[PDB]
Amino acid sequence: PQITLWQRPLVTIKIGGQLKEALLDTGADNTVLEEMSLPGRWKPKMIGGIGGFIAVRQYDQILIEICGHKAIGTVLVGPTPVNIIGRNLMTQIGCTLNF
Amino acid sequence: PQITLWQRPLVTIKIGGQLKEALLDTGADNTVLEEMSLPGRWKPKMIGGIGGFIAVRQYDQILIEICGHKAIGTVLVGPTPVNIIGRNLMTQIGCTLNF
Ligand SMILES: Cc1c(O)cccc1C(=O)N[C@@H](CSc1ccccc1)[C@H](O)CN1C[C@H]2CCCC[C@H]2C[C@H]1C(=O)NC(C)(C)C
Repeated sequence: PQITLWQRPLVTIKIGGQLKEALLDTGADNTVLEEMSLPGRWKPKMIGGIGGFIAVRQYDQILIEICGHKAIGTVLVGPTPVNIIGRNLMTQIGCTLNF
Repeated sequence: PQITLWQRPLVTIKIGGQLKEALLDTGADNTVLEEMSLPGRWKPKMIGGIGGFIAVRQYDQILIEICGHKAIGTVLVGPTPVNIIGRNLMTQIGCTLNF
């Protein structure tokens, strides 16, 4: 698909058996989901946004299905107000910016 | 231009006679630049990212050249660690996401 940017680029994701909506976010290095429980061990991480920092849990090698495309990667979980798909996962689904 | 997402999608901008690098940011509704002086009056605005909120100055009808494409729009100025080109200006330069 081509997605124009007149509205937020929200897509449906399936992760750990759950369906969510997530924002395709070229400005995010990382993928950040709201609180959910996930398989494997994790490590603590601080990530900086625009207003300051949040604490997250880093899960590696997590399966995510983004708009019907499977990707495996690092997913951070914590108190973000919107689910964010970052560049780490967009590269895996062949996602480009164009003009 | 096709831009892939293996690295940050940084482009060169010209605004207020100055050259800056800015991130093409599909996850930003608005355009936010580091501290700089700008024409016309402004209004105070609060914007919220990950980590919380920052205070900015909102300037309307500001000319910006993004990767050589002219756009006119709202530019927010304040303590962001990175210049961000948001959707409001991306739409003006014909910028899409694709996969
Ligand atoms: C800049 C901006 C607006 O003008 C309007 C609405 C949101 C935002 C905003 O902060 N957007 C952010 C997503 S986080 C987000 C939060 C709320 C709603 C939607 C997205 C950016 O797209 C990403 N954003 C761009 C940039 C913001 C300035 C500081 C450094 C990066 C931080 C990076 C970021 O947060 N990365 C994470 C891995 C932590 C997710």
